[PDB]
Amino acid sequence: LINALSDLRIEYDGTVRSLYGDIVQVVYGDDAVHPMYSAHSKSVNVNRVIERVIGWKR
Amino acid sequence: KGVVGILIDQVDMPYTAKGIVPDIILNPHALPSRMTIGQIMEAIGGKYAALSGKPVDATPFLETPKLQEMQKEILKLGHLPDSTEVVYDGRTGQKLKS
Amino acid sequence: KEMMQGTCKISSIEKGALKNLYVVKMDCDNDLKIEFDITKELSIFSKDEEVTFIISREKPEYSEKDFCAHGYLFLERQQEDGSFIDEISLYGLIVKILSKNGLINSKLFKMMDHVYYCVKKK
Amino acid sequence: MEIKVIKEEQNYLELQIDGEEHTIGNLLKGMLLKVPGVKFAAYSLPHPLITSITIKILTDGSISAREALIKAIELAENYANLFIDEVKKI
Amino acid sequence: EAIAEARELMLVHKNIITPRYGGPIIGGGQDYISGAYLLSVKTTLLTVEEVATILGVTDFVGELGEPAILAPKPYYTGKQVISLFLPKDFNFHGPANISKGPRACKDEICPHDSFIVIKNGLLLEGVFDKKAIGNQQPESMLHWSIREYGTEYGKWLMDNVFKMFIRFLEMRGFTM
Amino acid sequence: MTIDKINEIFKENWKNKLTKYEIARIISARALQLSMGALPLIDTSNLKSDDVISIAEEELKRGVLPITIRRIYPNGQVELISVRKI
Amino acid sequence: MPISLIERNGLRLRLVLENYPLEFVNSIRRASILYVPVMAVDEVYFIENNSPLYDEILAHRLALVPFVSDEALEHYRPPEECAENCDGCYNRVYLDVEAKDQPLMIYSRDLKSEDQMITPVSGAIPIVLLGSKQKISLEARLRLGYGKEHIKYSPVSVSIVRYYPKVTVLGNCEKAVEVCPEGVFAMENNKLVVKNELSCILCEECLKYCAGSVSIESVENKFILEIESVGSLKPERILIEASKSLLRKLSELKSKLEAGK
Amino acid sequence: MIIPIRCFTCGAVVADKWEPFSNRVMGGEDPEKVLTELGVNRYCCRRMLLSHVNIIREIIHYTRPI
Ligand code: F3S
Ligand SMILES: [Zn+2]
Ligand SMILES: [Zn+2]
Repeated sequence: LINALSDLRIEYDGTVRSLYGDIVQVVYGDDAVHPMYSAHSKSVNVNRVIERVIGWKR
Repeated sequence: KGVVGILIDQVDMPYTAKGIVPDIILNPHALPSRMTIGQIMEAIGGKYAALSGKPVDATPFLETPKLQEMQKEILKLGHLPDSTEVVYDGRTGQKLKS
Repeated sequence: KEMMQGTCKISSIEKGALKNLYVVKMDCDNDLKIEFDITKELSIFSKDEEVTFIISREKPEYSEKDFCAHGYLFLERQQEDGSFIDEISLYGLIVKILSKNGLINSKLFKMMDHVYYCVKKK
Repeated sequence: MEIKVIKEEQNYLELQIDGEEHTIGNLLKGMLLKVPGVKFAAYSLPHPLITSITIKILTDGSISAREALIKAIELAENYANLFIDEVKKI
Repeated sequence: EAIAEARELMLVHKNIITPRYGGPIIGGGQDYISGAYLLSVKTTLLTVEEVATILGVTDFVGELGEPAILAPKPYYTGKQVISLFLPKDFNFHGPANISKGPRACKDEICPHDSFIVIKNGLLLEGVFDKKAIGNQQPESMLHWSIREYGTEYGKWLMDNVFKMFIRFLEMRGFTM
Repeated sequence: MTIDKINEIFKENWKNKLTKYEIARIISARALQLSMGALPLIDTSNLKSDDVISIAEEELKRGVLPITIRRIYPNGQVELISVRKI
Repeated sequence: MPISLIERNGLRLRLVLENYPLEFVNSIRRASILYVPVMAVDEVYFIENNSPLYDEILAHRLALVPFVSDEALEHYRPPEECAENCDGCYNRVYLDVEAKDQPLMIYSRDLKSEDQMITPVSGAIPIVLLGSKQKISLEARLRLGYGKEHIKYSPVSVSIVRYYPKVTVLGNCEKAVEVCPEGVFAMENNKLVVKNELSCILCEECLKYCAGSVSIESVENKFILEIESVGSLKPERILIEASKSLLRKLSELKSKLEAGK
Repeated sequence: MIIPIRCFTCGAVVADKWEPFSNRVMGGEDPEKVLTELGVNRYCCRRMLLSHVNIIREIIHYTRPI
C-alpha cells in the first residue's frame, strides 16, 4: 500500500495530484479537511460550539 | 516479567507497623487483566510458611494446607488473616488510609 | 443583598449511594425541603432537632459547632406540577432545594452565584 | 550542600538546595506551615536520582519569605536541642 | 536544517492528535485513571497539609482560595483542587465511564457522581475516568480542551495535573 | 466559483496564511544563514538561548526577515507572499 | 514536651513523644539510619585466597560484619571532615588462616584488630568454609561513614514511627478478643478489659465485627518511636547523634542563607 | 552458597543464628519454637533462615586449582 500511494500530494488549489501530474481527487476528501484537525471525523461540531458559548447557563 | 524502574532505599520505602519494608513492589493494575490468582495465593502461602515454619505444598488439585487453615494460622500468629498490613509512608511518616 | 434564611427541623439521615456518604433531609416552613449531602467527619446532626439555615453571598459569622460552606448555584429546574428544583454545589457536595416560586425565578439569585450556606443549631 | 535562588520577591521565595533530600525538606515545610503570616509552603524533589530539593514559600506580605525560612530553622533547632536534653535524661 | 525541521515539525507535543481519526493518542493510562477517580469522588476531603503535599509535585504556586468547607473543620475537596487548573471559560456537560450500570441518571440531577458538569472552569459534579482523561477517547473533555487551547495547554495540563493523580494514589492506599 | 465552492474557500483561506512547511523551511534557511556570518536582525542580549534556532524563531515571530515565498499554482498562476510586517 | 519510655531490651528502645510535630519525629527516624557514623570495612588488601569465595564476595562479607564503634567516635575523624589520607583515621584488621587436612569454618573471632577497642560485635559469625590445604591471608581497613553513602554504615535495623492509639470498650462483645491480631483485649470475668492499649496498630478490624462496643481513636500530639540497633552503638547514642546531625545541617543552612542576604 | 551475614530486608545480623537453628531442627525440634526462642520474630529473618541451602559444603570439593 505504501509503494502504491507513495507519490501523492496536495496542491495549492486543494486538488490531490500525483507527482507525475495526473489528478486523483478534485478536492481532498469532500471538504478539504485534515483528519488530524477534525473533531473526530467531522469538520466542526456545532453542538460543541453552542455548548462552548452558552453552557454556563444551561 | 518486567524490568526494574527504580531502586528505592530502606528509608524511603513504606515501612509497616513492625518495621518490615518490601523487597519488591508490584502494581495492582497488572493482576485483573492477566488473571493470575496463583500469584496472590503464593504470596499468602509464603507468608504463612515463614511465620509457621511448617511445609507448604502447592501441587495442583492436592494443595495442603487449604487457604482457610493458612489464614486462621496467620491470624493466630499475630498478623491479619487477609495478609494485609498497616503501612506508614517512609518519606513523611503519614499513615496510609488503607 | 439577597440573603435567604429559615428555621426548621431535620426529618431523616439516610445512608446514600457512595461508600461513606450521608444525606440529611430537612422539612421546612414555606414548603421548603432542603436536602444536602455530608460525610462522616461533618456529621454533627441528630435524627430530629431544630436548626437554622441561611444562604447569602455575604460571608456570615460562624462558630466551630455549626456546619457551613461556600459554593455555586448552578441548577434551576421547573417541574411538571409547578414546583421548582434548585441545586447548590459546594465544590462537589450537593444541596437540593424544593420550593414553589424557585430561587432564580423569584429574582432572589441569578445563575452561577458564589454563595455561602450555613446551618447552625438553635 | 549549596543553595541558590531561582526567584525572589518580598512575599515569594524559590530556593534550590543541592545535597539535601526529604529529611530536611519535610522538616522545613512542616515548620514553615506553623510560622504566622505564611500562606503557602512546599518542597519538591525534581528527580529521585538527583539529591536536590526545591522549596517554595509564599507569604501575605507581613513577613519576608527569607525571614520565614529563618524562623522555621530556629524552630527546628529549638526542637532538636529540646530532644537532646530530654533523651539525655532517660 | 535537519535539527530545525525536527524541532518545528516532529516535536511530541505537536502530535497529540493522531491522523487516523480526530482524537488524542497521548493521554491517561491506568494508574492515572484510578487516581483521578479517587481524587474526584464526592467523598474526598483534604486538609491544608494534604493539599500542600498534593500540589507540591506541580508547578502551581499562588492563592488556594478559601476552603470548600469552613466549619467545623477547614476541609478542601478534590474537585476544588482539580478546578485550579481548568481555564476560566471552559464548559462541558457529559456522562462518565461509570454511568453504564445502575448509575445511569441521564441528566444533571444524579445522586451519583455519574454526570460531569463544568461551568466557567469550575468542576461542580462528576468524576474523572477513562471518558474524561483517557487516551484514544475522542470527544472527551481533554480532547476539547486541547482543541481549544492548543497543544500548548494540552502539554501543560498533562505535565501538571496528571502528577497529582499519582501523588494522591500513593497518599491513599491502592492494593488488591 | 471556478470549479467548486470548496476550492474557492480553500484558496481564500490559504491566501494570507503560512503553512507549517513554509515556516519550517524559513526557520531552517535562517538558522543555516546565522551559523556562518549573517549577524542577527534583533537584539541578541535579552534572548533566553543563544543558539541559532531560537534566534531564527524569534526573528520570524517579530516579522523582520526579508523573505518572500512564491506559490506556483498548478495552472501556472504565481502568488508572492511576504513575511515582513512593514 | 516530655519523653516516656515503654521498654528497653538488649537492642530495642521504644519511646513516647508527647509534644513534638510529626515532621521532627520522622526526621529523627530517618537520621537514625542515614546520618550516624559507625566503623565498617572499606578496603581489603588480599595476599592469598584459595577459598571457594572470590575476592569481591569475601570483601563484601567482611564489610557486612558490624564492629563495636562506640569508643571510636571520639578518636577517629568523621567522614564529613578530611577523614582519604593523613593516617590516623583508619583502623587495620588482619585475617591469616589455613586448613590442614579437614574442612575448617572461619568465624569472626579469627579477625585480629590492631586497635583493641574496635572488635566484632559477635564472635560466632561464619565467614568462609575452607577445604583441605586452602589458606587465606588478608588485611582490611576500617573507617567511619554515614548510612547515606552505603547501607553497611547504618547503625540500626528497624526504625519505626507510629501513631498513639486510644481504645475504649463500650459494650461487652466477645468477638473482639479473637479478632485483634495484636492481643490488645482480654476476657476477665466476662467484661472485655483492655490489657495493653499501646499494642494496637489502628488496624480497625474490631470495628468490622463489634461496631458499637469498641471505639478507636488516635491521639493528635503523641507518637511512638521504636528503634532496634545492630550492636555497634547503643540506641540512646544513636538518637543523640541523629539529632546532632540535624542540628549541624540546620546550622550550616542558616549560616550560608543569612550570609549574602 | 553460604548464609548471608545480614537479613536482606532489615539489616539484622542472621549469620550467627544458622549453626544453632540448623542443628536443633535436625534434633527433632519444631522450627517455630526454635526461631522464636533464638530471637527471630520478623518473618523476613524467618524467611532468611528457613530457606537456606548451604551449597558450599559441596563446592569445597571442586575448587579452582589456582
Ligand atoms: S481489633 Fe485489634 S489490633 Fe487494632 S484497631 Fe481493632 S485493635
Ligand atoms: Zn448516577
Ligand atoms: Zn529481617
